[PDB]
Amino acid sequence: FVNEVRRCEEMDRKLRFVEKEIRKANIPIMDTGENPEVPFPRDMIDLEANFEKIENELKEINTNQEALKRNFLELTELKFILRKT
Amino acid sequence: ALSDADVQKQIKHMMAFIEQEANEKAEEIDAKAEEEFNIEKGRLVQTQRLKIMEYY
Amino acid sequence: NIIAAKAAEVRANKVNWQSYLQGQMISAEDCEFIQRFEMKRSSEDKQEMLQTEGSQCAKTFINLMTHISKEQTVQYILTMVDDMLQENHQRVSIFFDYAKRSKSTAWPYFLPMLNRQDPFTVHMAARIIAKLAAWGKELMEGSDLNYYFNWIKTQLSSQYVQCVAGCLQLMLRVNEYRFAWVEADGVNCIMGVLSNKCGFQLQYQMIFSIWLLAFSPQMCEHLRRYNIIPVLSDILQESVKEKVTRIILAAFRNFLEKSTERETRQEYALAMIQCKVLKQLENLEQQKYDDEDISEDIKFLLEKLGESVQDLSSFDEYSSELKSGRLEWSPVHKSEKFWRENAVRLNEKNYELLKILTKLLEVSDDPQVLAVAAHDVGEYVRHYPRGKRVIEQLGGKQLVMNHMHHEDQQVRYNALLAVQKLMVHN
Amino acid sequence: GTEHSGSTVPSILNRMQTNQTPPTYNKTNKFTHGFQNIVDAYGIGTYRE
Repeated sequence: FVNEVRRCEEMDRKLRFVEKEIRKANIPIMDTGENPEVPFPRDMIDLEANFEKIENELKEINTNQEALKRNFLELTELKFILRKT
Repeated sequence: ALSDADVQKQIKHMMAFIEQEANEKAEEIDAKAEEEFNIEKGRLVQTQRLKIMEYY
Repeated sequence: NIIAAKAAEVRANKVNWQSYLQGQMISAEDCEFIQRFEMKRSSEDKQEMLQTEGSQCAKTFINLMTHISKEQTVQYILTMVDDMLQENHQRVSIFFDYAKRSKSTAWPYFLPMLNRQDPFTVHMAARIIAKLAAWGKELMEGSDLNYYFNWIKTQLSSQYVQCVAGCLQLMLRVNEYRFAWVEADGVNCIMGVLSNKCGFQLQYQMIFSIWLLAFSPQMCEHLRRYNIIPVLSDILQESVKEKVTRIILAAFRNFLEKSTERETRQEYALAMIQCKVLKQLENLEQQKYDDEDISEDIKFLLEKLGESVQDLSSFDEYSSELKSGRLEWSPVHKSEKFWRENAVRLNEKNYELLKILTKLLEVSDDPQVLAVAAHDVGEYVRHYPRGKRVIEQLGGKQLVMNHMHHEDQQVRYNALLAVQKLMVHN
Repeated sequence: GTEHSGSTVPSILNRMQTNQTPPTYNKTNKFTHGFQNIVDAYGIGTYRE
């Protein structure tokens, strides 16, 4: 049964990734309540895989906007070089 | 009884489990045996139909 | 459990057949066979049933079953006969009790019968109807059984229904009559009962009958028109009961190994498009089982599904549909190998494919085809910075900028991804 | 649980005796937990003590 635990650890790693991301973003946590809400399907594994895909494209958006700002860092330089004669 | 009745219930459910499981297994073996049957019969028809066609 | 409970209930009841061996009330002669062969475990008895020559065996017992007919009287006589007809491990086997002089013993006696489908009467009738597959006697008329209510009224109402369907699945073995039943609308009824919610045992029986019907290549090809493969993958996703997964896997295996015509096997691509069964297999492989069938079939299906997706990954039909403008979400679009090696094929004469996709993006308003085309263009421009200059010269960047602000935020997000792949070095 | 996921599971339970020492336990509340903690700070003793 160790495979289930390994998949859970992967799930934990992805959840930590998003956690540290939202802590860098500094978005206040809601925590409405609902402690007794535990369900018992087997299908939520697919749903959490989908949310890990959401986290993957989030990692893409970060690794992409960092490139965008780097591009701007030379765009502004080109503008300044243009301002002169 | 309660404890002995539970033991009897457990025995009955275990018998039901073996019954269903290996009954389905037995029919699965027989269905494989039908596929088996038809494949070998087809090969046989090919082999004999050959000689039939030349002779005729 | 109702039928087994009834059988156990009336097994112990010993009828007074000796009070009228050949005596009062119940007839007066047909207890000469009953007195013989009372020891069912006796080799001598099971081999000397042939001494009867059928004269009493299932000749007078036939129409004695109608002689007695009371909810108490004929319920006891009914079981005391049909429990012997049911055990039948090697006693009759290949129709030893023959009764050649009259055909009614073989088949036509149940027309008045098939009544009161609850006090075991339809159950005995179905059991004697269940004397074809492992018994040597060819049914005189398939429609004399396929079109009678013995199953029709039991479809909806449950252990009696389960036992009826058990007799049915025991009988559906040899194609000579399964074809006769498939020509009827029985396929539609099987599909409807499948869609109907019920106990998991009944659902297993239904998929089991489907697996039995899967034997026939040409009739599977004829019944391609129904959406059985996705309804079955859907119930597979909805239920995990081990034996059910095994039988569904065996049915898919049967389809793949029969495969009458590759041209008619358009369902090869459906098996992933309609629902990625490979995603379910990705988990089911991790669970190991002692049954060699499960492991061998899952390995064989993984390999064959790999071949299927690899063959599906192509450029010819891809460019055909991209030209026609019908852009469904095929998994070939995301196939990395297409853009690693086959990327230059999109560069047709004068970049015909890219320009016509720009035109179709300008024309069509459908969010999903717009998304598909935009993603394809983005993944193409991801690797060819020269074609990036070509696209910039064409001016499609302005089209993507216009489609960025759009009612479908999904199209907006994909447009942002495409414009970003253009922002690579730009 | 069985009616949550119904598959004819009686969930049978049997009682048996042995020599293994059962573990100690004492229900507490919001105004005895501190004292239970202080007393268990020096270990917990034998069964039915």
